[PDB]
Amino acid sequence: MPALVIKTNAKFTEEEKSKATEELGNIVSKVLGKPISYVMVTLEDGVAVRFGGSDEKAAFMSLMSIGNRAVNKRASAALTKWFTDHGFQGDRIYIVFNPKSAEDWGFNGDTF
Amino acid sequence: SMPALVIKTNAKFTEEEKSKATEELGNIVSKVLGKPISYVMVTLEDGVAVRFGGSDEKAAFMSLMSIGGLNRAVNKRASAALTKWFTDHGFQGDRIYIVFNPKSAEDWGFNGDTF
Amino acid sequence: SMPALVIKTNAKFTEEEKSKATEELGNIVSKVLGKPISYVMVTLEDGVAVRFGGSDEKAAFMSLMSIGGLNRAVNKRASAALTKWFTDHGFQGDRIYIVFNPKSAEDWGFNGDTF
Repeated sequence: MPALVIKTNAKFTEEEKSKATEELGNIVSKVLGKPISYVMVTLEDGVAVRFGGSDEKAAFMSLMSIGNRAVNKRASAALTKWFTDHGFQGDRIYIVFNPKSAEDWGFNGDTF
Repeated sequence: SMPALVIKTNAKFTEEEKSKATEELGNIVSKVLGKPISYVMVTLEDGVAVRFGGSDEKAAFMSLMSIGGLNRAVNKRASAALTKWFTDHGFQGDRIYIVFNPKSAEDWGFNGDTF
Repeated sequence: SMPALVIKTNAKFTEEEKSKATEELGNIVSKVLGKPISYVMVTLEDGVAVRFGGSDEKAAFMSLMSIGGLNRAVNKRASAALTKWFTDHGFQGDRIYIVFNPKSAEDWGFNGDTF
């Protein structure tokens, strides 16, 4: 099951945040080959961000999935496109990939 | 060697409710991990936009980091005890997400020094 | 080789204090890590419920991610330099908790591409 954690200094409305987690979650499902059921998306807006010395609009992202280099390039491009289509500049978008193991994952009070 | 629990959720808590939660969740981590009750760092972020399984219904994402001390047996006990806290406080156990991140001694800092 | 610093704290900052803080803390990361400020990313979330050592007194949790470039030798200088900022800005040094998490080149993304 993949997880996407997003921090940004942009301010979103509740409607914008709800739509965003839906669209970004659907992007993760398509690129990663998992059903939408397994996708967890977290969005924290209005956090103080400084990237390259500037506090201009920016976004930081971490993607955790239970089990590569090929997919990460594809994931990087698809997630960035959403932000560039919503007022962001592609050089202010930052993604970190952290794949994890089954025993290090919990759900419904049990591991895998 | 103090473990850390980082919690993000879309539920809305009052200030008193957040205060009780960090104490209770922290005490749970300490008991299961065999660490003293005090020696535990807990972070709780409420009111964050969360979507799990397509739904933005009440959900919680958690990361538990400990320098070692996270084998498969302990993780199952911690997952169960933490989930019990959430199911006892209005959550559904299938909306609770836990990640375990074992780490190294040189990769952990406290009081300006690593271990 | 861009570094990333993620900060959670229960202290309350004005917008100006947060703005000064991301600049000062970022410059520290650039200094300790030997990288230019152009490649440095800093995120600061204040007013999060934090309990460290049983107390909800002012405390801070930090994660520092760098593509390699993190031996224990740097980790101690980074831990000390980062802690000094907090002890100089109203925090107690034994309430400051830092995680170092080096990641691999294939595990890092920017501008739609990995390294």
